[PDB]
Amino acid sequence: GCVEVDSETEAVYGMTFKILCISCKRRSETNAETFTEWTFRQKGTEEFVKILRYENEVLQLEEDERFEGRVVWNGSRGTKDLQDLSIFITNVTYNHSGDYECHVYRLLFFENYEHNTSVVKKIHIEVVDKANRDMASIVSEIMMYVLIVVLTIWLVAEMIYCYKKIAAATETA
Amino acid sequence: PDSFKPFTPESLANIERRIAESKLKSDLEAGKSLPFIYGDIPQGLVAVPLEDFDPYYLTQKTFVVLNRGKTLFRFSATPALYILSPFNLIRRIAIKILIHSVFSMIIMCTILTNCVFMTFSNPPDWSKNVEYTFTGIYTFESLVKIIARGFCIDGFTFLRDPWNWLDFSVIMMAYITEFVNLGNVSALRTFRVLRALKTISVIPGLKTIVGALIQSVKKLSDVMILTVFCLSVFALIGLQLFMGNLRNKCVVWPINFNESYLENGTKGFDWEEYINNKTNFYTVPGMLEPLLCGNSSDAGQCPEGYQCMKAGRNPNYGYTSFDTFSWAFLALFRLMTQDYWENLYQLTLRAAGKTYMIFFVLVIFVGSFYLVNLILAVVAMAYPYWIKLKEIVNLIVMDPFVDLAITICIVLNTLFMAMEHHPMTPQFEHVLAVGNLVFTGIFTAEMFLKLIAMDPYYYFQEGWNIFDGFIVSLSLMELSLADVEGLSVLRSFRLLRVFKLAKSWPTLNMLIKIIGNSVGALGNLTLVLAIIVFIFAVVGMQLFGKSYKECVCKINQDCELPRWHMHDFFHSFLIVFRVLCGEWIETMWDCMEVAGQAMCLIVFMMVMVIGNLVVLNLFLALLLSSFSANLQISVIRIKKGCQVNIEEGLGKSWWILRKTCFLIVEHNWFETFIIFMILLSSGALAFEDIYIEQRKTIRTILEYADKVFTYIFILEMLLKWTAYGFVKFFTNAWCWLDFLIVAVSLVSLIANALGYSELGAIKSLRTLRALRPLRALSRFEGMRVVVNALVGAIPSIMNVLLVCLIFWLIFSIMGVNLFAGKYHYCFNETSEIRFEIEDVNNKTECEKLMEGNNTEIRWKNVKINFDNVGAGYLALLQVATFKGWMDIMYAAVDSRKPDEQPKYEDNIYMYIYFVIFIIFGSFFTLNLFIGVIIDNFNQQKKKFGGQDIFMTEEQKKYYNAMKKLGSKKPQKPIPRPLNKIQGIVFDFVTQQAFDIVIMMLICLNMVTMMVETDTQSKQMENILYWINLVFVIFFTCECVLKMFALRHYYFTIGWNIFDFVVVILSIVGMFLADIIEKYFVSPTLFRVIRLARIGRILRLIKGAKGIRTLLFALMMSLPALFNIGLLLFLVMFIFSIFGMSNFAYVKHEAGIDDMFNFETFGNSMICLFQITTSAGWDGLLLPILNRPPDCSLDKEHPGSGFKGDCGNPSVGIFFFVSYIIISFLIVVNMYIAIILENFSVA
Amino acid sequence: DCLGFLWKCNPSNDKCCRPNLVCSRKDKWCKYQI
Amino acid sequence: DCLGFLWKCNPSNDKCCRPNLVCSRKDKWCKYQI
Amino acid sequence: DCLGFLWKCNPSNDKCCRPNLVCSRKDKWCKYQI
Ligand SMILES: *[C@@H]1O[C@H](CO)[C@@H](O[C@@H]2O[C@H](CO)[C@@H](O[C@@H]3O[C@H](CO[C@H]4O[C@H](CO[C@H]5O[C@H](CO)[C@@H](O)[C@H](O)[C@@H]5O[C@H]5O[C@H](CO)[C@@H](O)[C@H](O)[C@@H]5O)[C@@H](O)[C@H](O[C@H]5O[C@H](CO)[C@@H](O)[C@H](O)[C@@H]5O)[C@@H]4O)[C@@H](O)[C@H](O[C@H]4O[C@H](CO)[C@@H](O)[C@H](O)[C@@H]4O[C@H]4O[C@H](CO)[C@@H](O)[C@H](O)[C@@H]4O)[C@@H]3O)[C@H](O)[C@H]2NC(C)=O)[C@H](O)[C@H]1NC(C)=O
Ligand SMILES: CCCCCCCC/C=C/CCCCCCCC(=O)OC[C@H](COP(=O)(O)OCC[N+](C)(C)C)OC(=O)CCCCCCC/C=C/CCCCCCCC
Ligand SMILES: CCCC/C=C/CCCCCCCC(=O)OC[C@H](COP(=O)(O)OCCN)OC(=O)CCCCCCCCCCCCCCC
Ligand SMILES: CC(C)CCC[C@@H](C)[C@H]1CC[C@H]2[C@@H]3CC=C4C[C@@H](OC(=O)CCC(=O)O)CC[C@]4(C)[C@H]3CC[C@]12C
Ligand SMILES: *[C@@H]1O[C@H](CO)[C@@H](O[C@@H]2O[C@H](CO)[C@@H](O)[C@H](O)[C@H]2NC(C)=O)[C@H](O)[C@H]1NC(C)=O
Ligand SMILES: *[C@@H]1O[C@H](CO)[C@@H](O)[C@H](O)[C@H]1NC(C)=O
Ligand SMILES: *[C@@H]1O[C@H](CO)[C@@H](O)[C@H](O)[C@H]1NC(C)=O
Ligand SMILES: *[C@@H]1O[C@H](CO)[C@@H](O)[C@H](O)[C@H]1NC(C)=O
Ligand SMILES: *[C@@H]1O[C@H](CO)[C@@H](O)[C@H](O)[C@H]1NC(C)=O
Ligand SMILES: *[C@@H]1O[C@H](CO)[C@@H](O)[C@H](O)[C@H]1NC(C)=O
Ligand SMILES: *[C@@H]1O[C@H](CO)[C@@H](O)[C@H](O)[C@H]1NC(C)=O
Ligand SMILES: *[C@@H]1O[C@H](CO)[C@@H](O)[C@H](O)[C@H]1NC(C)=O
Repeated sequence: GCVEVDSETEAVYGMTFKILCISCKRRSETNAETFTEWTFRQKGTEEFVKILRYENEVLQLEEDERFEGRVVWNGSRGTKDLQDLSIFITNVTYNHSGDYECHVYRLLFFENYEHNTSVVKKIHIEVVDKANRDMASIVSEIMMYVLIVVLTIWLVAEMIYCYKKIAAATETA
Repeated sequence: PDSFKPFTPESLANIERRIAESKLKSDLEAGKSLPFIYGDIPQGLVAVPLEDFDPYYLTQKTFVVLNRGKTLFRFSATPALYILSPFNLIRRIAIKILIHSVFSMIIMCTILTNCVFMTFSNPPDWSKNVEYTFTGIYTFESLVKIIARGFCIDGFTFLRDPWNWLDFSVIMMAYITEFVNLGNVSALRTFRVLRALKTISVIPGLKTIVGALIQSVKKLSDVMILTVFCLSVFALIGLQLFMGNLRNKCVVWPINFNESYLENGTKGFDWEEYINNKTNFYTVPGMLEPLLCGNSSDAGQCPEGYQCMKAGRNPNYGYTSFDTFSWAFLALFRLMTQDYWENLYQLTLRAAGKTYMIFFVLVIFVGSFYLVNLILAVVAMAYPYWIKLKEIVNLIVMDPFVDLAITICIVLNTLFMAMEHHPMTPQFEHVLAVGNLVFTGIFTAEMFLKLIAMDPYYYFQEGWNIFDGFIVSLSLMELSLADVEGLSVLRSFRLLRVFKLAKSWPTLNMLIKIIGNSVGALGNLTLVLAIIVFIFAVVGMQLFGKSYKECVCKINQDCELPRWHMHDFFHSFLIVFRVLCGEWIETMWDCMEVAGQAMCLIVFMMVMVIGNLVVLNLFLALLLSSFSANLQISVIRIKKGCQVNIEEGLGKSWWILRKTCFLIVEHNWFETFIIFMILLSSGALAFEDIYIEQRKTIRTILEYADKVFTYIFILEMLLKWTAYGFVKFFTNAWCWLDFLIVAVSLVSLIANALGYSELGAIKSLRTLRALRPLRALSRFEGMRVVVNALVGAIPSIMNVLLVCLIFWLIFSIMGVNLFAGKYHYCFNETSEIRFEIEDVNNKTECEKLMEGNNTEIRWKNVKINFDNVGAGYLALLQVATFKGWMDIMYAAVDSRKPDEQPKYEDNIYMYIYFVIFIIFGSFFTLNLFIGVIIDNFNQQKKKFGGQDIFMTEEQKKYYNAMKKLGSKKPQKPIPRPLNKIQGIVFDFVTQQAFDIVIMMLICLNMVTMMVETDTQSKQMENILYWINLVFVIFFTCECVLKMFALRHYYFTIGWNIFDFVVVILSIVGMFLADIIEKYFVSPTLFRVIRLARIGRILRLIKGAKGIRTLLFALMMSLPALFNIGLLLFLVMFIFSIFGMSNFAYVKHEAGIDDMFNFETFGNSMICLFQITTSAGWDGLLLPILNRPPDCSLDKEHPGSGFKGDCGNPSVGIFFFVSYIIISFLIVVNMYIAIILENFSVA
Repeated sequence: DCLGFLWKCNPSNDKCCRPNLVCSRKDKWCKYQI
Repeated sequence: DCLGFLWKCNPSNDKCCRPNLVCSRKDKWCKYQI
Repeated sequence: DCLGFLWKCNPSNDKCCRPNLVCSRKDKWCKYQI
């Protein structure tokens, strides 16, 4: 089916990055016609500005030196019923740090009835010179070692204590 | 003895004097053979009036007649019609005819010819001539009785036998109506079917069976009272919880006031017409009913632009609902009998939320407790050259090798026929033809040689010989005649040779005994079932035959008959046979629409009740009858022609080291710790659903914790190795299983660390983590005992399992010969209509429509079919379980020659193949299985010597204590307060009258709840609030009053605390309900809080001595059912994880939809519980069987790395078949457990 | 001569076919004694 | 041949041997004359 | 006239005497009819 997932936040300078924009419709068996527009606010700037528009399986890129030649489609393809609207940056630079908005305009076609929807997804991307490791992996890596050792010393401690008792009893008689 | 004398007038005169003497101051009955003591009738004293043979009422004005069969008759000596005296020749001639057997045979043959004529929907014109012949015979039969005995005079006369009432009514009704020649045909047509009931009185030995079955009813009144009471309690629970939930619908929202035209026009708006216009609701494309929804977070979702509201009418023409007690009561009778309960299960969950699955788990469990009582209620009542050549051939025939070789050829021949399949290459077909030719010659030569060996044609003809000789003749004629080859059924008779093995396979022979009894000892009981089904088929056809065709547009969209109807006898019979299999709700909806509810409900329930009662009696009778009681020599002639000392330094240390390992491992602290981690690692498997990408953090944590868990279990294995030693460790299966799971985990760990995480073999080895919960089987002693008991019965189950496989193999081969390659059909995908024979007749025309870009035309095949023996076995399993058998049956009756387009019901008489299989492969086969399971579990219990086998030692002492607590009768203290006022109040509150007032007022409270309806007006709701308020006030006064007399002795009685604890729930329930209705609104809590009032109704158990003794018997089985329930949950949990790993992405189709699927642990458990009752397991397997173009191999799933939505048919079949078998074995042990407690209680 | 599975029988000298069947003191018809 | 006495009929539509047996709306049967 | 009532035959070649004999749809020799 379709599962909405949020994009990663930190993009490494010099290499690629994928900005996820997934918006699943409530009932999957319905059919609709969707197109998307992306708007971008760079760090140190206040107003959002459009950067590209995708519709009818053809991507249109706005005139922007910071984005020209290094943005390609990465979402749903081969259909007009788009549910994945991601874009792929082939070369991340510090111009790309800022707030993004992924606007989705979806028109649903029912029997003698059509509903024009609209959804806006927000993404905040920060650019770094080197990849970092998430805390969940940092904290868990040490924890499995603490549990492993703390359980290993516990086992031997009981063995020695019971070894003391059993050996003493056997030698008693 | 030996005293005979014609009844002369002086005999009557003596009688009337004898009565004067008696008044002034016996196994020999009519209709029974005369006892041997009296000897044979004199040479000329037969068929005349005689004197009575007994002193029993010897002085009555009575005389006796005899028959040439030595049967006895009794008559009243008073004249018939005040004219025909016994001494007149008028009586004598009719007496000689009435008693004659030939006279009865004519009547029996008359009714059988009459009942066959009732099967005609529109009889020809000449039927009237035959119709008047019957009435001529029937009217004559009555006359002989009237002229031979009195009409209605007291004593013994025509009308004093109740069966002659029907006979007289049948005859007179024909005269008054037909000769008047006016009436409502469909109304009085049914009274004629009463003629069929004449078979009961005419055929010998059927009157006793029916009389016993009628008196069989009065035993069940105790359980009928129980069943109705409990069904009403759960109907009130279900009514309260689900008022109006089944008419939630997705209606277009918001309202477009500009585009709205009410029916009156004027471009206005009217709300009542808005939520009743069907066009405003959402219907999933391809479905027949609008979609349900719910405002809860776990209920169904509406599309964008729709709102979830109560609109329209309830599903299934309005007959499926909880809006009213009557409709709620029906919905729970359906749930009790498990007829199509998965649809009610799914509809309720889609509107009330998935969290309400607990209600259906509870109702299904208790509903199984009713059935055990019902089964036990009925069980309690059944419980030259000629000589030279002849000797030469006879010397080789009858030799053990000749018999042994021919027996092997029978097995080899059967395996040869299983090789037939479709599509089959010309070379493969040629081998089958040549091989089959040889086999017929071998058996033909065998019978010819044995025909010569035994004197020609005379000594050979005996039981088995005539059969195989008939087969040989049939095969020879089939080889010669094309007309014989015309019909496919003839090849099946070769399969019957497989039973020739019964003489050497006792278990197979045990199946012949069961089948033989059904037409042997129990023939009359079986014949009653045949007559009962025939009458219902005719009765329903007469009442509803017209309606199904006049109102056809009401129940089918195309204005043509459905596939199940009562418009003719054969289709009427099939419906009656269908309800006997347990499917009555679906066919009753159609009948209610056309023929109304009152008359349709009545008849359908009588068939369900009377029909199942007779089937159950036959099934139990067969079981109790089952409980009644040179290969080697031929082989013999073929055979003829290190060990370090412990008493030393290291020996003490090393031996002590092993001793301490044992101490730690066995220590209860260590074992409990390990059990805690088996549940922790097993519970970590449930987080691997389709939403794992949204849980990046939890995925990381559980990934690392897997290292900790697998490290700990490695240490546990090493400690057990030293503590026990390799010899002891590798000797018991429980330690072997724990070793295997650890080894698999290590392989996936070191391999993962090395790399190759994307390897196909490793990925398919990762899915084996679902078996980790099996490590808990030996840690819980409840699970171990149940598993040990199940394994002990495996050797017995296998021997009967083989008979099931061989017996089912014959039906699988026979079905292949009839339906192999005949399930294909040409389908227009874009418009979804199977082409008619005019358009495409065969595969060739379908292909010619596929030329060019016509990608919408497909030559499809039914997924479950008889294309080969392997596929036949799956189809038979779906028929035997009555799940998915409708699609299999529909394709069979439509089938034509191979590679031909199906035509609607072109082969309608193919239904008989499935009728025969159900009777033989399911009804009798299940009889054989239960026959050994009951016997085996008695020997298993006996040889162990214990009273229980599903219970642990700790539970046994608790079980023993509970038995005594239910046997020590309570005392009767009378602690009078010795007070002026409290003395009198104590006296009357303790009188039986005071209890009767309480008991009756609770019943009025119960009825006050049934009056509630979803659509009730406010005024009715306003009234029903005050009435319920009074009952609360009255019942609290009862407690306050008794708590004023028995101030401190209330605790001494177990029911008063229940009365008190049920009371304080009533005041809080009503007072808090008002509070939550104004502040802190929470309707879902309001309904649940209101359920506390039903506690009062449970107080009826206090006085219901009839039902208390069974509710107590339930408590005895709970400790045993808990152990079995645990094992079922473990199996459900293991199969639940397998589903999520395999079927989480298959296409949403058939039985897989957006709420009931394997995408999540909750969804998998919901589906797995549904299958546990084997309910709709065909609709869940079908999507898994898809192959492209039915599915896409590279479909995208946004938010996931998975690709494709195709299933794996091989895994799908293994997954569902394995669970169906396993759940059947466990559930069968559940019934045996509860039945054992009830048997030991009764 | 014999009485059937559900035939009414006389407990005193019941003719229910042995060893399978026996008269019912309470129901007055043959039952399986098993 | 003809429809018999009290045979099914309408007041002007009987197939009976009328008027000897002839129709009436009170019974729609060719009641025999007497 | 006709051949013997059993003779080898093949589909799409009705060499057996007509119309009495017919080639079988299972095996390679002709068939009788009544
Ligand atoms: C799940 O949760 C969901 C959300 O919680 C929940 O959804 C809710 O469901 C309920 C029903 O179950 C909905 O309630 C109904 O709403 C209907 C529509 O209401 C709106 O329209 C009304 C009529 O509009 C006229 O008046 C307006 C004001 O003057 C004008 O603007 C309109 O234009 C129009 O006037 C003129 O203009 C038209 C041209 O434009 C012209 O054609 C037209 O003819 C006319 O001349 C409004 O009155 C109404 O406003 C009221 O309600 C909203 C909140 O809903 C308030 O904010 C307002 O302040 C105001 O109070 C809406 O704008 C209603 O029609 C409907 O009412 C009728 O039925 C109820 C009983 O259900 C009666 O009590 C009521 O009196 C009405 O009775 C009608 O029939 C009776 C006969 O039975 C008749 O005697 C009477 O005269 C009348 O004809 C009802 O309230 C609700 O809206 C849904 N949403 C929400 C958010 O609540 C869902 O049910 C849940 N599902 C489950 C399964 O739990
Ligand atoms: C004296 C006392 C002694 C007691 C001894 C112990 C007795 C009781 C226990 C016995 C152990 C039995 C276990 C046998 C299990 C074998 C299952 C098996 O080998 O399956 C393997 C297949 C492989 O799948 P794949 O790689 O093609 O998938 C590919 C999917 N991709 C592509 C996503 C990777 O799995 C699949 O197909 C998945 C679907 C099929 C699932 C089959 C059933 C599995 C579960 C069994 C539970 C048994 C519970 C028993 C409880 C007690 C009863 C008495
Ligand atoms: C390791 C595995 C174990 C391997 C062994 C398994 C054993 C069998 C395999 C399959 C049997 C079990 C499957 C099953 O559940 O279906 C049987 C069903 C149980 O209850 P159901 O609710 O399913 O059936 C509806 C109850 N009303 O029994 C039935 O009634 C079958 C339906 C027959 C009754 C309908 C009318 C027939 C009556 C007349 C038939 C004889 C008349 C005499 C003619 C001469
Ligand atoms: C009691 C039950 C378990 C019986 C099971 C019998 C199996 C040994 C048989 C029955 C059905 C058979 C299957 C039926 C059809 C096919 C398709 C067949 O496909 C082809 O041969 C490819 C196309 C071609 O013919 O060239 C491959 C074998 C297979 C899976 C067969 C494998 C062997 C199966 C599973
Ligand atoms: C559905 O709504 C979208 C906007 O929510 C419509 O797109 C706008 O259409 C207007 C013209 O009516 C233009 O002036 C805007 O520039 C459009 N905006 C965007 C972002 O495309 C769209 O036309 C609507 N579709 C229908 C069928 O009503
Ligand atoms: C990005 O562009 C720079 C030049 O500006 C180039 O050196 C580098 O290789 C590019 N990397 C990627 C991943 O596109
Ligand atoms: C990014 O911003 C700098 C600011 O000076 C500008 O020179 C440059 O052209 C922008 N784009 C890229 C790709 O660096
Ligand atoms: C995203 O773009 C990259 C650019 O090379 C491509 O390799 C990748 O397949 C794209 N992903 C999707 C989902 O289209
Ligand atoms: C129906 O329409 C007619 C025509 O305008 C009007 O006179 C009448 O009042 C309308 N009735 C209702 C109930 O609106
Ligand atoms: C239902 O609504 C549709 C759409 O406005 C209309 O065409 C139709 O006539 C309505 N039917 C009724 C019965 O009101
Ligand atoms: C299949 O159905 C479509 C839709 O009705 C129709 O246009 C098409 O002609 C049909 N195909 C054939 C072969 O008739
Ligand atoms: C198919 O049917 C057509 C008539 O519908 C017929 O002419 C043709 O011979 C048939 N072909 C086969 C192979 O059955």
